[PDB]
Amino acid sequence: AMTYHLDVVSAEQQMFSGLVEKIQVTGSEGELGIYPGHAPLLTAIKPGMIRIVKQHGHEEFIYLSGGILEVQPGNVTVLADTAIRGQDLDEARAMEAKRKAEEHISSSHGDVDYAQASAELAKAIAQLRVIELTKK
Amino acid sequence: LTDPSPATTFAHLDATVVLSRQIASLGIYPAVDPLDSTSRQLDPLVVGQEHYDTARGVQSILQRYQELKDIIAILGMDELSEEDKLVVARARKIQRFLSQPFFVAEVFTGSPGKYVSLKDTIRGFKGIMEGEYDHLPEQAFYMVGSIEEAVEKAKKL
Amino acid sequence: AGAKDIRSKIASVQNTQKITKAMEMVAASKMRKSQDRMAASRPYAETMRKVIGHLAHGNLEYKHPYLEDRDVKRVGYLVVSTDRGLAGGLNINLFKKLLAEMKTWTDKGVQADLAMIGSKGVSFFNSVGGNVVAQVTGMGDNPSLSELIGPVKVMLQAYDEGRLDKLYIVSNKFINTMSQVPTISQLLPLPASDDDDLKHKSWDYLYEPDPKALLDTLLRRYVESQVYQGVVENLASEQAARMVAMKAATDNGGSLIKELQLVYNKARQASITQELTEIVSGAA
Amino acid sequence: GLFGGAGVGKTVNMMELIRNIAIEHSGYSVFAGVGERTREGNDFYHEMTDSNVIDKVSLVYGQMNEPPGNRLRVALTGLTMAEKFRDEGRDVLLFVDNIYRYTLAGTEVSALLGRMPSAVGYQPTLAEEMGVLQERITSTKTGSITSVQAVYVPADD
Amino acid sequence: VNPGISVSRVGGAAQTKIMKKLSGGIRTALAQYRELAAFSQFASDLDDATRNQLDHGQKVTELLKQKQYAPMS
Amino acid sequence: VNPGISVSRVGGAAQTKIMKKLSGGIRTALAQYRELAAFSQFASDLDDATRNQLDHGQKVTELLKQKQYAPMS
Repeated sequence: AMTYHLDVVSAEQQMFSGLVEKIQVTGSEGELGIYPGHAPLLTAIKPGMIRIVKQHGHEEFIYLSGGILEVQPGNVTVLADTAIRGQDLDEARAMEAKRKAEEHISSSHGDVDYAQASAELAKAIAQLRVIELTKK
Repeated sequence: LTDPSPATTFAHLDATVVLSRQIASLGIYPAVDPLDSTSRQLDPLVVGQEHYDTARGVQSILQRYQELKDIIAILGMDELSEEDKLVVARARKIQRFLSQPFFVAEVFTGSPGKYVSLKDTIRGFKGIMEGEYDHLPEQAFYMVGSIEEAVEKAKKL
Repeated sequence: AGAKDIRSKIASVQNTQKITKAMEMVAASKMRKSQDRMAASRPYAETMRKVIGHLAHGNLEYKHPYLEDRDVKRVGYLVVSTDRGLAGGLNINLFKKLLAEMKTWTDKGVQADLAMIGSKGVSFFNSVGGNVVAQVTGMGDNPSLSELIGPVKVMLQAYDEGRLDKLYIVSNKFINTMSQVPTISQLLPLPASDDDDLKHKSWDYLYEPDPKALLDTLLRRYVESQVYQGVVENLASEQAARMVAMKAATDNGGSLIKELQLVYNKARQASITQELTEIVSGAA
Repeated sequence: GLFGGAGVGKTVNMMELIRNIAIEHSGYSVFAGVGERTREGNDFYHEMTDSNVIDKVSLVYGQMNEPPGNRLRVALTGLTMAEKFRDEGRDVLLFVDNIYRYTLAGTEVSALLGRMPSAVGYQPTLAEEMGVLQERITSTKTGSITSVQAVYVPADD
Repeated sequence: VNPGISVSRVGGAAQTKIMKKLSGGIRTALAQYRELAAFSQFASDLDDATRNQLDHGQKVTELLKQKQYAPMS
Repeated sequence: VNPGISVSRVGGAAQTKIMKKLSGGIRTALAQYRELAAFSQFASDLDDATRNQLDHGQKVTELLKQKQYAPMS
């Protein structure tokens, strides 16, 4: 069952898109489904698989992490926190950034090519005394 | 330099001086190989420490700018270590700094010049050592007058 | 000398150039992948402004605790810091303009707090010293919102605290393929986008709870996107900029190589010479 | 002057010249190889049959099987020979072989001469020889002598 | 043997229309495996044309390898 | 003078059980400081273990000093 204008999207990734004329999904606070003709409103929903009838009677249960999905007049769209925001949580991160800031800490890129490159630069420049012989 | 003629030079040499066709080529009017030339008589004890010392220091700088000169030429300056970069400033500045006018010199270049006073120089040693004038103009320093004079330039220039 | 020092130099040059090309090519590939990849940022944010504002027509009238943010006390700025090598002048420009702003703040004399992201500007600031709450580093090619989170939440503790009125956020926008302009950002300001609330929101708006949750929360979420993206622009831009440097740096040396060619020329001349003088000499 | 080389099929260029001389003009010239891999030569003779145009021009060839006195000598020959046709008031141009072969032959002569070679062991007068050579070519009032030459390119020094 | 550094003006005039015929790509491609192989050192994650071509190249070279004191047909 | 620029086959027979004893690190520091040079080029590539070495080598470096004219105790 495809609706008119619908998409499941994050800027990072659009989960689904196009119309879905039926969507079974559990609203955070209440029962949720999709069917045309309801009025525009906004909500968020708890995480879980959302079984939605889509075009040509495609239907699938789509795991939600939960997040705010809403429908404008004539339009349907799905937003969700990729992960529900943790309480406390990033508090621990503030701790780690106060420790880290206070007590030095590092995190490294992985390009072997960068490593090899460094070798190339030291090594390359290395053993260069040649400038003396050079004249100008 | 291998010139055995030049050998008997240094060999028999008593006093001597040297000149840099790069420094010349640098368009520097004075154009002597400073890094090169040396005074057997120079003694620090004779010179006190301040002379020996300071001179030593500049020598160090020269060593350094010579030293990285490669690294730049290779890499350009993009990677310049802060401190190094700073020194380099002091460097072009210091080279640029040595130059001053000469009274009789107005012939070649219409510009005159003047006799110089050692103590004033000694001052230069410090302020430069200080890099005392932080805003000091590089172009100003060349073929220039005293820190007071170069300060007058500095006013305009 | 004797191609010992001459050729020795030469091999130096050859290996040099090889390294150079490898540098250039690989660098390029990375950059291209970066441009291609970075494109995806707009979607949810765009939603957030359109949506957000449309609501704001008469609804924004209700309250603006968030829009108030913090009163003029401390100012602030976002900061990112580099995980990539030899990228280019960059934090020259950035750290530079930053210094300028800091000057204005002292001129303002207004209080302020620093927060950095990454190692390099951590080396600016850290090196530069300053007043910085905290920094976050090493997320590398894969930036992660979750990685962003802890940093972001610590950030929230400000408007939360309402401790510091305005806070900047800096990254160098893309001047596209030719370039990336540097960019610095207002922040702990309001977004102040008046287009989307221009018309009274037509869509029936039913809010089970009060929107304030969406204000603090949603607001946070959306603002985050701008972060992620400008981060990205900084990123692909990084890849390209370094890529460009590769060519030129590479090219320079060849001249020197030609000079050296002259050196083995003067030298070829020379061996020819001492050899010759010695050849007469052996004739004796 | 000639730059080009193996794989150029320069003979293609030459044949072009053949159609070019007759086709362009009555004037007809010949060149001669010296100090050279024979196979090329005979193949070029066959190539003359294929060319079929060989009639207009002909030459003895050195092929480097030979003693120098001959070799170095050869030049004066062609000098006189075309000197028939430019002497004929006809006018023409001939190709020319590896000079370094030629001048170098100069040195081998000079060692032979027992004379002190020029520097880098050239023929102490080798320039003089060049005087002979380059000096030779002229477009007379009544004749024209052009030519092209490929000399052994020595390391591109 | 110097891999293509060595050179012969003569060529394959005497070569068997099969042996003659079939022999080309080794010169050129083999050149490109040495030559091309360069990136690998620094480079990484290359596309497949590189992958297969390169494999055929390197391993092919292995095939080239020949035992001392050994005859051929 | 440079470590290893100058060498003597006679070696440490003259060196005294104390003098002989205590004298080892020179070469490595030599090496080290010398070797230290290697990464100096690649600016800022190294951690504190390195820094402790290198520092120690700067330190030894300093430790070398002599007057233009001095007696030795």
